Amino acid sequence: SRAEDYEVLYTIGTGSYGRCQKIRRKSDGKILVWKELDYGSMTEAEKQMLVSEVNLLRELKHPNIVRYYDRIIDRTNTTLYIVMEYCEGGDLASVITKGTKERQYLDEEFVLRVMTQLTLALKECHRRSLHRDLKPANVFLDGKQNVKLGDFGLARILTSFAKTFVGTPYYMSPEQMNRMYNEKSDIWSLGCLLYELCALMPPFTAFSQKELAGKIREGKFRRIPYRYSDELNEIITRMLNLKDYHRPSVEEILENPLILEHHHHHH
Ligand SMILES: Nc1ncnc2c1ncn2[C@@H]1O[C@H](COP(=O)(O)OP(=O)(O)O)[C@@H](O)[C@H]1O
Ligand SMILES: [Mg+2]
Repeated sequence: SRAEDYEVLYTIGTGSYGRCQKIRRKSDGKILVWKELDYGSMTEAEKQMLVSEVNLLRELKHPNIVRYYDRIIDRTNTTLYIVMEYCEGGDLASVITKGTKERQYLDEEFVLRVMTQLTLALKECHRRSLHRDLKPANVFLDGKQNVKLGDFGLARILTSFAKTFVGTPYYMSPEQMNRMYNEKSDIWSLGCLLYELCALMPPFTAFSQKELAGKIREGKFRRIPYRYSDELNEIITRMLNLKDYHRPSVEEILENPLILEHHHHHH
């Protein structure tokens, strides 16, 4: 819990609220990341919210959720560093982009790993209920074929106008579009992600929000590519049902004959 306990190796990327940097823990040489948060402009009330939210982050321990390790205050630069597990495989948005550029669809086995492991991450989120975001850019891969749901973003729970505005809400469920808790809405979002992993495009595309909402409400989309099994297409399609009560529960997903031990985590 001191900055001097770690050495920054390099900046992985700049997020909406600060840099994510690869770091090395001096005690044992463990490779981790930290995320920078500038709290200099925050009120006491906002900082109190931040404290409560960091503590909730610390409570989520699951093989399929990016692990929280530490928090560091650099009072001199009013910077809070949140230390977390490093995921060497990077994010799924990059995986999708790679598939598109290299003109190569992803293995069904990979899609099954994501479905299995993210469903389990969601199961844990539901048990604890908690902001979560299933977009590909927030799902990560380690070096052992494990899939981890990334942190929501402390500042994000708290720039937030910029991308809440500009961005297109590809994964928003029909019911959340009418009015924002519903665990079946997470299943819809999972369906969108899995669909995009298969098709390399989301199930509903549009250039405007109005157009997108129209498509979402109609609930129609192309079949995922034919290289993917009818069984996989079936389950993704069920997750994209207009009726929340027709979408499979976490339990129903995991009972699917597609899902086997090897699709789960192995550390
Ligand atoms: N645990 C992690 N392991 C490896 N890379 C990460 C991790 N978390 C975020 N990244 C990467 O760091 C960069 C910044 O992302 P992030 O810090 O999550 O901010 P934002 O949510 O605003 O995009 C992105 O390239 C992202 O893929
Ligand atoms: Mg993030």
